[PDB]
Amino acid sequence: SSPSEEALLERRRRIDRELVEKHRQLGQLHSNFLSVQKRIDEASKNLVG
Amino acid sequence: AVGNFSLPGFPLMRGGTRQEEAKKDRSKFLDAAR
Amino acid sequence: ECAWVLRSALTVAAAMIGNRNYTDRNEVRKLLMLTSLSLKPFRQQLEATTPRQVTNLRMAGLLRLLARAKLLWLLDLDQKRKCPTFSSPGNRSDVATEAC
Repeated sequence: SSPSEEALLERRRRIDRELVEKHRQLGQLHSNFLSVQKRIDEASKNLVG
Repeated sequence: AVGNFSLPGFPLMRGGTRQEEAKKDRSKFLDAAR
Repeated sequence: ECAWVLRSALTVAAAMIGNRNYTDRNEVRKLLMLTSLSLKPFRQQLEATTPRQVTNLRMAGLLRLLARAKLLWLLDLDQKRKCPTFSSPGNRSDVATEAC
């Protein structure tokens, strides 16, 4: 219960909350990569059609 | 059009011997969302 | 060795033209798995948005000179059949099929 472990647990809350924010940032950005790519695929089918 | 219409970009997959052995299609539908 | 030189010309000529890898086709299939109402991407793999490139003008001409080198290999030994170790009958069909 020293503030060496209190600042350790403060780093536990800070870094884990930032990594769950970054993991959702990977999720949304990689989703948008598919969002434009399926519009490229639909643009391909529409334009050769 | 009067009534129900679908929108592009919404999750609408499908629903309901050899034709109901295709229960696995729902399985990779839920797998694709995870 | 002339067939090997024209081979190395053919391999680099395709490398200059280049292809796209398409490593994400399974996952665009997973996006169309739930958005589109079609049952098509269920049992079928999602194809390429743009296909592979074309055999070009001189890149096809390099195939023609590879054909001329392999056929001249076939017929120089045919007119020099005095030595029996010149293009055994198994290779007689083999170089003649794949040259032409």
